Amino acid sequence: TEDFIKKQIEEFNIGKRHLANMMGEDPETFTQEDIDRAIAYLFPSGLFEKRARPVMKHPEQIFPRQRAIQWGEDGRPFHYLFYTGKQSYYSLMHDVYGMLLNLEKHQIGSR
Amino acid sequence: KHLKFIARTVMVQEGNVESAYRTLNRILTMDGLIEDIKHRRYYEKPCRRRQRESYERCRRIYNMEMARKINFLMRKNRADPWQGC
Repeated sequence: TEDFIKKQIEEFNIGKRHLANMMGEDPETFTQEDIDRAIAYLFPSGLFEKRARPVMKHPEQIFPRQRAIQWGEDGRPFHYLFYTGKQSYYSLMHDVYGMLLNLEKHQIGSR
Repeated sequence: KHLKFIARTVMVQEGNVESAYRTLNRILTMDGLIEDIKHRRYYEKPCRRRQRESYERCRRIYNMEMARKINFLMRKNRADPWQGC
């Protein structure tokens, strides 16, 4: 939710400034690499699985992309393909099919 | 009591006895003589013969109808026209 994520982001900024101060570095130029190095030094963890070790990443990275609400206060969904249950995928397929239709009407190192 | 060398007689063309024998076997199979001999080797009791004939007729009906359906739907084997939908 927006309130939770905003609180997490502000807390992360404040903690970033505290970490810069603790390591005696400029709060403004302190980067994600500096944060990671400082956290690694302060909390040494030999656990092989890197995901298990201490981490102070941005809340955007830490938390998953929890999807927003799809219908407003009136209960009316926003995407006309909402009831398909896969609105994003089916809208993408619809766009691709429309592009193919337009092409038909008018007429290497990448995986 | 019939004239010989007229019934079930095939003239081999240019010495291809393989082809001549295959054609003769096809003729006998179409006329059903091979199946007749194979069944007549041992007596087929009338009840068993009736059951086999009924089973063969049902199998023929089902297979002919299935072939009709397959041929009728063959045209629909074409590539999907509405790909993407």
